Amino acid sequence: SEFNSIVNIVKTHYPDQEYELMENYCLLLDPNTKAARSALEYADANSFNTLTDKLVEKMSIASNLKSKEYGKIYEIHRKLSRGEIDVLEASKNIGKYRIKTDEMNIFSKMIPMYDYLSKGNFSPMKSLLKQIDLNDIKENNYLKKSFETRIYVLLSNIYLNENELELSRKYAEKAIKSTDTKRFLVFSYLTIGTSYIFSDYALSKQNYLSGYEIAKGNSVFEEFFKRNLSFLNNFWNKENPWINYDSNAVTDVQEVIFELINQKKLERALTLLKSLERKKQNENDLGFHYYLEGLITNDKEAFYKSVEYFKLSQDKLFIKMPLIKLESLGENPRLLKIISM
Amino acid sequence: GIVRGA
Repeated sequence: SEFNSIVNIVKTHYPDQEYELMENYCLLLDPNTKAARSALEYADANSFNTLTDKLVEKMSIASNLKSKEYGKIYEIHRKLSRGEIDVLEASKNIGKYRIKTDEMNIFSKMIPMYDYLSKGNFSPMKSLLKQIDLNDIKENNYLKKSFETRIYVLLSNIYLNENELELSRKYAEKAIKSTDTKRFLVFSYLTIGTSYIFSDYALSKQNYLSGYEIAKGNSVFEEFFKRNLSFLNNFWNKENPWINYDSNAVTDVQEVIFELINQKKLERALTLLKSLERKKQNENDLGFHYYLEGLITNDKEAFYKSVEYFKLSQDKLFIKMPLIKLESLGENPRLLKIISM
Repeated sequence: GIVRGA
């Protein structure tokens, strides 16, 4: 099709000027056209926000009915991603709108799962995913492919959080085969590394470094690796050149703390941890916060709170961390396994 | 802590 052909040539013959050429081309397409519809998903799937936003504004005041719906549904997704709205506000706007497109009906169920994943709320994510059939789509084949990759990466993160890690890798490797879009490969590799964080140190670093190379240049994608490598190395007590000492973000400060413990500077770690407790953070965050306090004080109550927050978050992978500490402090292994399952 | 994305 026009868009697919355009993109495939830009990629194969001008790979290094893809954004510059596609940005210009996509912004000169007529809002009402099938190509302008394919263009909006390209911009959002590649996380080209400034472009996606210009495309949404132009296609929201459009005459084609499919082009106007796309802009309206994505407008909510862009507001949820930018942090202007709540997952429930978004869920309300989706029920209010009457979606006539089978395509903007599958995207509607995915729009919330992205906020759910970002804020440690994994509980509501798996059910929505089962309301999606990509055979209900037949007019755009560019989207069905992009939505197909989008679902595999979401399904990998869902299986990762359920401790079904063989299924997580299978769905991330499927996505890596299904696409050439950078964000999907970057998030596929990141999910594979997090799936090996306890199983195999080497394979976690190999898949995290494979993603870091693809992300290189996108500072926002790079940061996901610098954070996870930083974590991987602090858990296996290894040299960690991936720590950001300049960031105030909770998840970053948590990595500075995990290093001070590995270096046995507990007084500075507990001071920095205590200042974090007052700060706004999700339930998943607090599972890690109390795991760190337990490593400094060896208080079983801290490991218990870690277990509690991981339980709320519904994180069946990272709950293993406090569970293992409790095993080594001679807590009953059978009870620890029931809390894991 | 760890980070996730899709």
